[PDB]
Amino acid sequence: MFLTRSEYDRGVNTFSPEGRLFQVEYAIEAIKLGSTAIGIQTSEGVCLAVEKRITSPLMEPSSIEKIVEIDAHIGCAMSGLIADAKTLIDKARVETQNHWFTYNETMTVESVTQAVSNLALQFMSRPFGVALLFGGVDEKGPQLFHMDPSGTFVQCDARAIGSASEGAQSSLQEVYHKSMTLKEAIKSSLIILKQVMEEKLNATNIELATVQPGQNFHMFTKEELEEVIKDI
Amino acid sequence: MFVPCGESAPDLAGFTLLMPAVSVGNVGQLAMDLIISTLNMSKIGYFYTDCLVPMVGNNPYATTEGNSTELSINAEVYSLPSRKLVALQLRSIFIKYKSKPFCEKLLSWVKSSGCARVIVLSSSHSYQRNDLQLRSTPFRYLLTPSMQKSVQNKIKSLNWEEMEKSRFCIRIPGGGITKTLYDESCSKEIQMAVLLKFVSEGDNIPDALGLVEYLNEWLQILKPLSSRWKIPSSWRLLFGSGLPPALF
Amino acid sequence: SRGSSAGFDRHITIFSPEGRLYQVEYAFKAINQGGLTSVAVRGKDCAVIVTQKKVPDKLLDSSTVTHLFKITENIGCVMTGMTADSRSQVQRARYEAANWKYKYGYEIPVDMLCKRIADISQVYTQNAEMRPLGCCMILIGIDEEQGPQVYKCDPAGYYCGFKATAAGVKQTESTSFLEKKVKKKFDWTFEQTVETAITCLSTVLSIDFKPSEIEVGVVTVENPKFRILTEAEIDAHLVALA
Amino acid sequence: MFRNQYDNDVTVWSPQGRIHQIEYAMEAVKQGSATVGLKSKTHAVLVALKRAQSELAAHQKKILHVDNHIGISIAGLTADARLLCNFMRQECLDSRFVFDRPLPVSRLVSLIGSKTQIPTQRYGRRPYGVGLLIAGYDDMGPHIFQTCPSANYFDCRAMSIGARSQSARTYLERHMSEFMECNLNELVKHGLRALRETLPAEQDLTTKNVSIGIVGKDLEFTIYDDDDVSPFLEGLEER
Amino acid sequence: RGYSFSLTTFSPSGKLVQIEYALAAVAGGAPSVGIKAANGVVLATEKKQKSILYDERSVHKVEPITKHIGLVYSGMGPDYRVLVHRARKLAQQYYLVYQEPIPTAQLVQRVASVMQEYTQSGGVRPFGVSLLICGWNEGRPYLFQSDPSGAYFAWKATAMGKNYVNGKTFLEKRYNEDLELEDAIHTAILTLKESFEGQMTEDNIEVGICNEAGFRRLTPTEVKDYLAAI
Amino acid sequence: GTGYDLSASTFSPDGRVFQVEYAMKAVENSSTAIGIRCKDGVVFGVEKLVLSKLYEEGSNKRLFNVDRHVGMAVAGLLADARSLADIAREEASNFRSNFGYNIPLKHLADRVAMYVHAYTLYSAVRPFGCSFMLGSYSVNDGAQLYMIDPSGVSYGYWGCAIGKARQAAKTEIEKLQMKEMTCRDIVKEVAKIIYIVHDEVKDKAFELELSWVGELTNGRHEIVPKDIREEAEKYAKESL
Amino acid sequence: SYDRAITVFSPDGHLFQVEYAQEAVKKGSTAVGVRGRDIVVLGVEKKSVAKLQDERTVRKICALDDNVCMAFAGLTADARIVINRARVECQSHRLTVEDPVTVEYITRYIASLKQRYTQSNGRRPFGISALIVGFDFDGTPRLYQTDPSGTYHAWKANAIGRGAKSVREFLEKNYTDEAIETDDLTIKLVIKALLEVVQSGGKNIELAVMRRDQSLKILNPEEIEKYVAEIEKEKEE
Amino acid sequence: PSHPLELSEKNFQLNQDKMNFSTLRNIQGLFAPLKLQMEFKAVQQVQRLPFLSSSNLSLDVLRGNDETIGFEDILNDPSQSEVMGEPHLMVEYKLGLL
Amino acid sequence: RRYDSRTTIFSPEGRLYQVEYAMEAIGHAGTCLGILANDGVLLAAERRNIHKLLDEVFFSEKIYKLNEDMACSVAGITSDANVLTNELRLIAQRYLLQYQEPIPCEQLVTALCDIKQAYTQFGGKRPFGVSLLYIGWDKHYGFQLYQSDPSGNYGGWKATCIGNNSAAAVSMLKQDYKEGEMTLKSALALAIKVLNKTMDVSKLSAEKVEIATLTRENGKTVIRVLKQKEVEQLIKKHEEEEAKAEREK
Repeated sequence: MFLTRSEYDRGVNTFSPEGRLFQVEYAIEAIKLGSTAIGIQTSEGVCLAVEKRITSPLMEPSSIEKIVEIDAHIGCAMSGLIADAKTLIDKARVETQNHWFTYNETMTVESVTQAVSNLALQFMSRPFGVALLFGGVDEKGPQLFHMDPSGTFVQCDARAIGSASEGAQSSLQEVYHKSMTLKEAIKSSLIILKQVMEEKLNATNIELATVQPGQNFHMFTKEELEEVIKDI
Repeated sequence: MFVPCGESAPDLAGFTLLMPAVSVGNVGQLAMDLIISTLNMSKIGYFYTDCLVPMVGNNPYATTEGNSTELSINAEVYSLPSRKLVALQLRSIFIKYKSKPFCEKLLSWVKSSGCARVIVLSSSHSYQRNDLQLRSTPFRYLLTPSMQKSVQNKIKSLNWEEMEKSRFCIRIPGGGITKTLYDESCSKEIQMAVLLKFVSEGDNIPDALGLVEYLNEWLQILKPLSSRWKIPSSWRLLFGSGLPPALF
Repeated sequence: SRGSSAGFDRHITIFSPEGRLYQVEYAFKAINQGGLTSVAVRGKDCAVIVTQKKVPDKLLDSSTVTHLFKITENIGCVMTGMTADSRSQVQRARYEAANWKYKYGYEIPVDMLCKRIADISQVYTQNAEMRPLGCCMILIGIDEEQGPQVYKCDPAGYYCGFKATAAGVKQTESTSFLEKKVKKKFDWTFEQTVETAITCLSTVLSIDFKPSEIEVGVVTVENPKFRILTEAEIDAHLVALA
Repeated sequence: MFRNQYDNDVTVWSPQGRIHQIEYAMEAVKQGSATVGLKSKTHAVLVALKRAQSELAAHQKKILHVDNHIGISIAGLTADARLLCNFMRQECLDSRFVFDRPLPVSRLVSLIGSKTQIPTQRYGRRPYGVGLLIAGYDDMGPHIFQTCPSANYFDCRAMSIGARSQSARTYLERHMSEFMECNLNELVKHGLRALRETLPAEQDLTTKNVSIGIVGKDLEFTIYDDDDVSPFLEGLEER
Repeated sequence: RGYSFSLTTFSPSGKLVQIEYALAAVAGGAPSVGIKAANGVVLATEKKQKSILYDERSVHKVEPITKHIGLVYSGMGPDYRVLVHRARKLAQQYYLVYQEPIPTAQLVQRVASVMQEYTQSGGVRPFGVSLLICGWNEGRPYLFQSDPSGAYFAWKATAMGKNYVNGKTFLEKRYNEDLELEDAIHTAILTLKESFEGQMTEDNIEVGICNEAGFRRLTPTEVKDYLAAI
Repeated sequence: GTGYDLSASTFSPDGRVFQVEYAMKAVENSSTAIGIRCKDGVVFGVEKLVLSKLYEEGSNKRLFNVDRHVGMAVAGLLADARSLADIAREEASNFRSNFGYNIPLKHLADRVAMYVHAYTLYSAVRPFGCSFMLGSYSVNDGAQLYMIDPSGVSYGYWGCAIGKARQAAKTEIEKLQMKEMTCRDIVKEVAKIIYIVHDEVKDKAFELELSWVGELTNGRHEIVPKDIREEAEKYAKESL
Repeated sequence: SYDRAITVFSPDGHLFQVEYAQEAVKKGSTAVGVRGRDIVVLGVEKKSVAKLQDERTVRKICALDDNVCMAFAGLTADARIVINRARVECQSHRLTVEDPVTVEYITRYIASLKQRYTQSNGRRPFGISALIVGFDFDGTPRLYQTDPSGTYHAWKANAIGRGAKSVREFLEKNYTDEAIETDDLTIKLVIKALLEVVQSGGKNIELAVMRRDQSLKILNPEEIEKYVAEIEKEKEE
Repeated sequence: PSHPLELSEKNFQLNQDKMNFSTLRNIQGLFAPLKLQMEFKAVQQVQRLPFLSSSNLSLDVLRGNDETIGFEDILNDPSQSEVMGEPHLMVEYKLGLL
Repeated sequence: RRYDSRTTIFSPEGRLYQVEYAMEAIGHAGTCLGILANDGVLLAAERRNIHKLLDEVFFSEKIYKLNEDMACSVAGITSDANVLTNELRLIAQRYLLQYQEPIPCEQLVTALCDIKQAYTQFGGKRPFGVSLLYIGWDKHYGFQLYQSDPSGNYGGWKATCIGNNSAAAVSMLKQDYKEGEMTLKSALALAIKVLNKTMDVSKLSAEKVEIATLTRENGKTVIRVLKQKEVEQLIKKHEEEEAKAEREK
C-alpha cells in the first residue's frame, strides 16, 4: 500500500487507464489563449466577427490577420496559433480552385470541409493549435461549421470560440431565434463582443465580414463599421 | 516530530533505529514491511512532517477482524521493547525541495530521544555498474567512522564488501536520501550503518527477501539459515485488477 | 525504433570500459539452453557427426525430432542451440548455396558456405535493430582435391576449420578427450572414426547408449553424398564397440 | 505498483501475459452515448441517443450512411469513426465497380477486423478507439454486427454499446424471444424502450435526442431525425 | 557516467568515451609487431588457435591485398574480415581506373575514410580493430597503422596488442636504421618473444615479409629455421 | 529477468529471451482445446465458454477450416489466430496454384512456423500470443497432427492439448491406446476428457465443439453431426 | 517539465521549447527600425569591437533585393541560411511574375520557412528574429517583424534584442507625426532611440538608410559623428 | 526515351530484387522476403547526410556485392561529383518536405 | 544536466550545450598561429607527433593546400579534418569548373561553414570538433586571413590563434602587433617570439615547428614551407636578440 508515480500524458499515442488522449486535450486547452470569435448563421447570410487585441499603439492595425477569404462564397475565422492555419487555408484554396476548374461549378462547403479535415488527421507529429469557423452560402443555403484541434468538423447555428467563449455562448443561448434578420444579427454580435472585450469598442479593435446569396464574399470597411457602431 | 498515539511518549533509551530510504524499486520499504510483519511490532506514535505527499488507508498488517479497521498514514513508528528495537515506515514520496529539512528533523529527533545507532536499508541502480562490479556480489555496506569497533570486527568476520568510492566522494545513484543521511551523520557524530543492493524496477519481492537475509546475517534477529518471513496481508494485487472478458 | 537501453551490458552496440560486448557474450549461453552435446570427427577418408536425441514426452512422434539437416546433396549439418533459430539458419544456408550455384556455375564449398554464414552473422552485432541467433553450426563435406572437411561458426561471426570439434554443454571435456586421442593417433579408418566419436560421447556423458538415443551422419570419399544412418546400423556399431 | 513498466507501449508483454494498452483503448468506448441495435425476420433497426447539448453549437451525427444496404452507429473517438467509414465506403464502391453486386456484410466485417489488427502489433501506432454497430441486408437476411477496439467482431441478435448500456442489454436479453415475429413499428418500439433504460427515472424520450436507421426487404437505408421520429414516438407508453 | 553510453555525445570536457573503449578493446588483443628495414618490412603476430585440433590451412591472420601490400591486425577478427574485403575491392577499382597498382598511402587513406564513418552516426558501433599495413612503392618500403577512429600514422617500428608499452620500449633501444631484413626478422621475433607467455613454436606464430619481389607469407619450415637460428 | 524483458532483441545474463516467455504464458489465459489422432483420422474438441445470451450460435468459432482437407484449432488471442489462419490459407492457395496438388501438412506447418518465428527477432514488432493445431487425412499419407507455439516450434503428435489446463488434459490423454481405435470411439473419449478437465467454480457455463477429418468423410474437415455430439455429451455426463 | 521535446504540449497549452528559442533572441544586440514618410531607417548596436577584427565580415544588415533590406538578432550562424533562402526566393518569384516582389510576400515566405522547423523532434527551430523593411511597387513604405515560432506582424516602429523594453518605451512616446517629417529628423530619432541603451558614445552604432527608387546605403562613421554632435548640441540648447 | 537501355540501366537493382523475392516466396514462403526487406531497411537507415558520400558496407555485405565490380563502380565517380546542391535543401528533399 | 543530451534541445536560458562542449574539445589540440602582413600572409603551427620511432613522409602534418591560391591549417580531430579538407578541395574545383575562374576565399569559407552548421541542427549526428585557419589571395580584397568554429561561425582577422594557450597568444599579439606597418620579416620574428612564449618548453627547437608563407611574384601566387635551416637561423637570431636586450639593462 504505497504511493508511486505514473505518467500517461507525454505521448500522443498513449491511452490513459480511463481511455483519454491527454496530448489532444492539452492542444484543445491551448486555444483558450487566443482572441474571441463569433459566428452566426441566419436565413440570408452568415456574419463572422473577431477582435484584434492590439497590444501596443505602435503596431499597425490596418493589417488583416484574423478573417481570410477562401473563395468567392466562403469565409473563415481563427483563434489560437495563427501560424498553424496557413497549410489548411492553402489546401482549401487549392482544392476549391481545382474543383471549380474541373467541374465548372462551385463545390459545396461540406466538400472543402472534408478536404481540410483529411489533412488535420495526420498526427506534423503534433496536433494543431488553432480553431476555425468556416462560413458560406450554397445552393442549400447559409451554413456554419466549427473545427477543433482534434481534427473533426461539426455543423452549428451559433458558436463562439476564444478565451471568453463561455459567457458569449450563454448570451447566444439566451438570445437568438430561428427566423431573424441579418442586420439585427450583426447588431447583437456587436453588443456581445462589446461586453466580452475588456477595453472599449472602436472602428479598429475589431473586424467583421459577411457572405449572402446576393453578392460575393464581402468584408466591412471602416466607413461601414462606423455606422454600425454609431447605431449601437 | 514524534506525536505519541497515547498521552506520553515511550522511553526509547537507546534501542536501535531501523528505517528505509525511498529509493529505486521500493526495496527498503518492502524489507521494512517484511521485518515489521515478522516481528509483530506494535504502533507507538506518528512522525508528522510536511515533506511527503499525504495518503491514508486501513491497517496494512491485519490478522483478525477487530484490528483490520485501523486508519494509517504515510509515516508511523513501531516498537518492540523486549528486543529494544524501533522501526519507521514511509509509504509515500517526497515533495520538491523537501528532503534535506526532513533529514535534519529526523536526525535531530534521533539525537534528542537518545538512540544507540541507526540502520538504513536502501538500493541503487543496477545499470551503472562497471566490469568489476558486474561479476561480484550485489550487496554493499557502509559505516560511519563514529561506529563502534566491535561492529567493524564483526563485519570483517562476516566477509562482506564495502561500497566503492569515486573521485574522493561517496555517490549512490538512485539512493534517494541515503547520501544526505550519511553525510549529516558523519558531520554530527552519529553511529549509522547503510546496507543496499543493486536492483531494477519490476517485481522486486525477491530483492527484499534477499535484503532481509543480508541484514539477518549480522543482526541475527531470527534463527540462522541452514517460510521464515511472514508476508503481510496487503500484498494481494500488485499488478492491478482482473482480466476483461471477450479478449482471450 | 524503441531506442537503445542504458547500461554496459543491455545493448548490442555499446562497449564496456574493458572493450567487451556482453550482449554478444550472452548469446553463447543460449547454446546450452537445449542441454545437448554434439561431436564431429574427421577421418582419413570420412567425416562423422554424432549428436544426442532426447524425447521426453511419450505423445511425441519421434520421427519429427531431429538435429541433422541436409543443406546440399553433398553437405551435411548439425545444429546446437535454439530450435527455431537453427531451422531459420538452415533455410538461409540453403538459399545462399542456391545463389552461389546460380551465380558461379558450380557447387559451393564447405569453407565458402561457412564464410558466407559468418559474414551474415557479423552484421547483426553492429546494428541496433537485429539480434544474434543463439545457435552454432557444424558442417562436413568432401573436397575433390583436399579431402574431408569439418567447419564450425559461432554467433559472433567467427569460423574455423578443425580435425575434430565439439559443441554444447560438455564441450571442454570433449575437447580434452579429442586432444588426447588425436595426439596419440590421427590416421583412422571408417570404422574407427565413428567408434571414436561414440566413445567420446559415452565417456564424457557417463552413459551407456541405446540405438534410439543418438543420431549419426557420414560422408565418404567413395560415396560423397550425405547419409543418415539407421537404427540397425547404429545398433551394429554399438554391438561391435561393446 | 509493478505495472508501471509494462503499460506504456502496445508492443510490450507483461509478466502476466497481458497487454494493457489494448484494454485501455477498450475503455474508451464507454465515453460515448448509448446505442441499441436489433433485427427481425425482415428488418434491421439502429437506434441512437444524442448527447444532452444545445443544438445551436453542435449537430453531432451518430448514425452514418455507407451504402444502399449498410449503415453504422459509432461510440468513442470521432476521427477513428470517420477513417473507418471512409474505408468501408471506398471498399463498397470498389466492389460494385469491379463486380457490380452488393458487398457481403460478413466479408466487409472481416476486412474491417483485418485492417484493425495491425496497429495492435506494429510499433509507433495505437489501437482504434471506436466501437461500431453495423446493420445490413444482403442475400442472406438482415444482419447485426459489433466491432471492438481489440480487433474482434461478433454476430449478434441484439446488442447495446456505450455508456451505461447494461440496463439496455438486460432489457434486450429479457425480451429477445419475441423479435423475429414483429413488424417494423413494434421492432422500433422495442428498440426505443430498450434505449430508454439508460436514462434516469424522470426524463423521457423526446423528438430532440433520438435517431433511427432502418433497412429491409425493399427499403434502402434511411435516417430519421427531428420531426421524422414523431410517428414512432407517438405510440409509446409512460414507463 | 551519463555520457559513457552514447556515441554521438560530447563530454563536458570535450571527450568521446566510446572511441576510448574501442581502443581499450584493441589493447586487449594478441600482440603484433612491425619493423621497417633498409630493404623490406616484416610483420609478425601470435596465433589464437593454439591446439592440435586446428587445421593449419583454414584461417590466417596475415593476408595479402595486392602483390605488394599485406596487413595484420589486433582486435576482433570478424571486423577485420570485412575491412580486408573492402580494401581488396578498392585496390582493384584503383587499378581498373588508373591502369597502375595503387600506392600504399592512398589505400590507407581510403580505408581510414571508411572506418571514420562509423564514429559519427547513431545506431551503429565503431570497429574494434587496429591495422598494420606494409608496402613497397618506387623502390622504398612503407609501414602504416590505422586506429578505430580513422586516424593513421607512419612508423619505423611499432608494437600493439597485449603488453605493447614494454614492446615499444624494447624496440626503442633495439632498433637501428641501416638494418637488413634478416636482422629485422630476428628483432621482431625477439620482441614477440618478450611477452609471449609460453613457449614459442613454428605453429603458433605467423610471419610475413615485403620486398622488391612483393608481399609473401612465410612457410612454417622457414619460421622453424629462424627460431632454431635464434 | 527484471531489467532485460522489455524488447524481443535482448538477452538475459543466463541467455534467455523473456518477451517470448511472456507471450507463451499468455496462451494459458484461455480455455482448453485438445486433439487426438487415431487409426482413421484426427478429432478436435474445444471447451467454449458462454459470454452472453445475445450472440448467435455460429459466432466466435475456435475451429476454423483452412482448406478442403485441413482443419485448425486455436487458443490464446483471437485476432492473432485469425491473422495466422489467413496466412495459412494464402500459403495453401499459393502452393496449389504453383504445383498443382494439395500441399502436405508438414510443409504448411513449416511455413507457418517460420512466419511466426520471424516476429521474435526485431524490436519493431511483438511476438504472437496464440497456439494452434493442424490436422488432415489422406489415403497415401494417413492422419497427421501438428502444434505450433508462439516461439515458432513445430512437432508431430499422437495426442495434444493447449490452453489453461493443458497438464491434467495430457495426463488424461496418456491413458488411451489411441493407435488401435476409431474416430467414433475417440469422439466420446474427447468429450469425456473435456468434461473432466472443466472447472465449474471459476467458470460458469461452457459449450462443446467437436469436429473430425478422416476416412468416413473422405479426407474432408467438417463439424460433427448433432446426434453424435448429443450421444457423446450424454456419455460424458453419465461418466461423471 | 514538458520542455524536453519540441512537440509536447504543457497541461495549460504551452510549447516550451519554442519559447526557449526566444531567450536566445533576447540576448542578441539591439536592433531598431523606424518607418518614415518617404524613407526607412535601420540601426544595429555594435558590441565587443575587437582590435584585430575586420568589420566588413561581421555586419548585421543585409540587402535581400533592390528594395528590401533586413536586420536580425539572435544566433549568427542561423541567420545566414535564412538570408540566402530569401535571396534565392526573390529571384525565383521575379522569374514567376515579372513585377518586383512584395515585402509582405517575402515576410510570409520567411515566416513559413521558420515555421517548418517547429513540426518534428528531429530538427530544432531557428533562434533568430528579423526586421524586414522596404518599399512597395506603388511607393508605400512597409515594416515587418518575424518570430522564431513563425508569426509576423506589421509595425510603425519596433526594437528587438536586449534593451527592447526600454527602447520601445522611448519610441511609444517619442514617435509622432512631427518627428518623421524629414529624413534628418527620422535619422535623429533612430539615433536617439539607440543611445538610450548604448554607452561609450556614438561609436557603437551601425546605420542603414533606404529611399524611394534608390538602393541601400550605409552611413559613414563621420556622418554618424556629425549627427551625434548635432543631437548633443540641440539637447544642450 | 532517348535510348532503349536508359530505363533498363536506371532500374536494375529493383528488378533484380523483385525477381529474387518472387523466387524465394515461391520456393520457401512468405517469411523470407519479409525478413530480407526488414534487414535491408534496418541497415540502410543509417548513413551520412545526403550532401556527403557514404560507403554502404553493411548493405553491400547483405546484398552480396562485396566481391564484385561493375560499370557503376569505375565510371562517373559519384564521390567526385561535378555538381551539388545546398545542404539544407538536399536534407529537406530526402525527408519529403519539398 | 537534463539539457545536454543532444544538439536539438534548448536550455531554459537559450544555450546549446553540445555545441559548447564541441567547442571546448578544441582546447586539447596544438597551437596554430596566423599573421597578416603588407606583402604576404603567415601560418605557424606546433608539431605534436614527436617520437623517436615515427617516420617522416608527406610535406606537412597540419598544413594543407586547397588550390593554387589558398591553404589551411586545422586543430582538433584529424579524422574529421580529413573529410573537411577533401570537401574544401571539391568545392574549389566545382567553382573553377563552373566559372573558369578561381573561387574567392570568403566564398569558400562560407561554403564550408554552411556544411559545418548543418550538422548542429538535424538530430542523430555529431558536430565536427575542428577549427580551421585560412590564408589566401584574390583580386577583390588581396591578402586575407579567416577563422572558423565548430558551430559554423567565421570572421576575418589580422592576427589570431587557435588551440592551446590561445588566450595568452592573443593577448601578446594584441599588445605587440602594429597595424599597417608590418613586413614578412617582422611578422616571422613576432611569430617566433609568440611561439616561444606560448609553448611550455624551456628551449625551442626547429623539429617541433612548421611555417608556411604565401606571397605574389610576377602575377603568380607562391606557397612554400620553410626549411629547418631557415627555422634554426630565425630561432638563433631571436635568442641572440633576447640576450642583447637583457644585457642592455
